[PDB]
This record gives sequence, structure tokens and C-alpha cells, in this order.
Amino acid sequence: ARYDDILYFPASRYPETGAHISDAIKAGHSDVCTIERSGADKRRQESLKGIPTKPGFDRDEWPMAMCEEGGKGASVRYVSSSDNRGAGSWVGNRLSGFADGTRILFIVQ
Repeated sequence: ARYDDILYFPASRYPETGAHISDAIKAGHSDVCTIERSGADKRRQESLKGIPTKPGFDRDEWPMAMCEEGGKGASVRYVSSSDNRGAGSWVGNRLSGFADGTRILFIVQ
């Protein structure tokens, strides 16, 4: 009852993103994303304040900006763009049908 559905994140396919999710969760950041898409732009901005872009890398956020849990205090790490683009799309496609408020537990595999 602390989540509605599970996603098994495929660390074998996206090991650099997957390593950050695991470290961030191991660090205490929530393993549940409660989906909240309206306030994502502002969370993104909050989490990355003071962090410059880096060539060939994306600034990866856990919890993610699309989650209630995201934003200020989110773990940020530069992850290689290929890895993080694929991870992003995998997650995005899997969550696209869940309504805001749906609580998703992430297990990194």
C-alpha cells in the first residue's frame, strides 16, 4: 500500500543511470515516484540550480522532476547522454499511461 505499481529499471541496459538511481535510493532518496507532471518544469530548475551543462552528459535527477518527491534536494549526477536518453525514454514510455498521483516503486535490476 505505499505504491500502486512497480517498475523494474533495467540497469543492464542503462547501467550509468541505473547506478545513480541505486546510489540515490541507497542514500535515502525515495524509491517511490508519485507522478506529478504539472509542477515538473519548476522542480527541474530547482534541482539543477548552479549546475552547468556538460558536453556528452546529461544532468540526471533522482527523485525525477516528474515526481512529487523531485526538485530541491534531489540527487544530481552527470550521466553519459546515450545512456540517460535511453533510460529517460524507457521510463517515460512506461509511465505515460499512469495518471498524476499514481505511486510508482522503482526496483533497479
